[PDB]
Amino acid sequence: IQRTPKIQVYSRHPAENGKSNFLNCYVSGFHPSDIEVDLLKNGERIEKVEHSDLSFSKDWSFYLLYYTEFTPTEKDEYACRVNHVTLSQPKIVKWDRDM
Amino acid sequence: RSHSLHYLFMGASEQDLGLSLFEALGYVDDQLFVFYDHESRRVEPRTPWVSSRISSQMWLQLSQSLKGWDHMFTVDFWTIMENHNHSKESHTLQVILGCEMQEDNSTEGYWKYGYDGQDHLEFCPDTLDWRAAEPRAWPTKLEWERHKIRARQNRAYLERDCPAQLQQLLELGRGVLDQQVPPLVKVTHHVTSSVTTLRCRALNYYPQNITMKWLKDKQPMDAKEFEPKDVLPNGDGTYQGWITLAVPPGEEQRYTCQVEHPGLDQPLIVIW
Repeated sequence: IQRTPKIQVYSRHPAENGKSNFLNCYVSGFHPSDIEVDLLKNGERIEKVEHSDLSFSKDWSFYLLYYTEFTPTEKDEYACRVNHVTLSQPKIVKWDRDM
Repeated sequence: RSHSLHYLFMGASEQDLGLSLFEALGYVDDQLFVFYDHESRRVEPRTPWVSSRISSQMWLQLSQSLKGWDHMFTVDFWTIMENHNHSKESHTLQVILGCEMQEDNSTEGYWKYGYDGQDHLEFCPDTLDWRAAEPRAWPTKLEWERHKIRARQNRAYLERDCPAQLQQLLELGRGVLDQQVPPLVKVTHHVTSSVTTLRCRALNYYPQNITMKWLKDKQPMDAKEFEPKDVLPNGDGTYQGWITLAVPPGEEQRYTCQVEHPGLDQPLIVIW
């Protein structure tokens, strides 16, 4: 069976403008494992992004974590862009500053 | 309080393209300590206490143990694939194996095979055989069952070799593995004319198991009043969690967040 990824974007600590933080994008519950994840800064794919090791849960679904060090501002917008075989076009989830 | 050690294997076949993919991981008490690639074929460490050079006595057999499993996994992958009459197709095979030691040293082991993301074969040590989770797994089950020696060796690994490796790991692990760091608890909010959304976050904590709940007037709220917590990882080996509560503006003060974690001496209660 194929499973579409669940996407969650959040910060390491509650966002405080000018204060260093981490933007995380956790993809999980998907199958097969071939997945491509991008962190976006105002539409611009961010480079120098880290990721945990591909792993999977009891139900055999896979989960991967993507994260980058970063300092937010008021003009800055962040999101996570995910594409998987179960998805027609890339899906984009915006980073809600409250998360 | 019991302890665990389990390995995770994953790999994929290629559409008529020979060879496959592969990668293994080792966890002790749900803490990832070892990574293994096939592309690089190198055994990397994932924690400070279990390093390549740092106490490299174990890193030797552990690096052997995985290369061995790699071969076995490959053989198994081919066996399972060929027993489905699968070739020009692309498939995946995942394995999970490990042991669970109790406070009393009594061990419980397991070995499970997942094919194309679904349960397929599961080792049943007690009966020295395998459970086929679906019809198409029986041919393989029958193959592995032709000579009990395979089951015997397999069980021997799960009941002897594995626990011994767990003990040895729990050794160079003391001080870091059992180390628990409590969460920083913060209650943020998002206010609007119609409703205020309270958010309670538990940050940079470990181990992952935690307890978070809302209190109305210093008293517990029926669990069915707020979705259960959400637990997420940070890349650094710590975790965070959060719960949400929608309340009428003004009433914020009547709600407090209560968080419990072994790292905390007693339940921690935070105001909005």
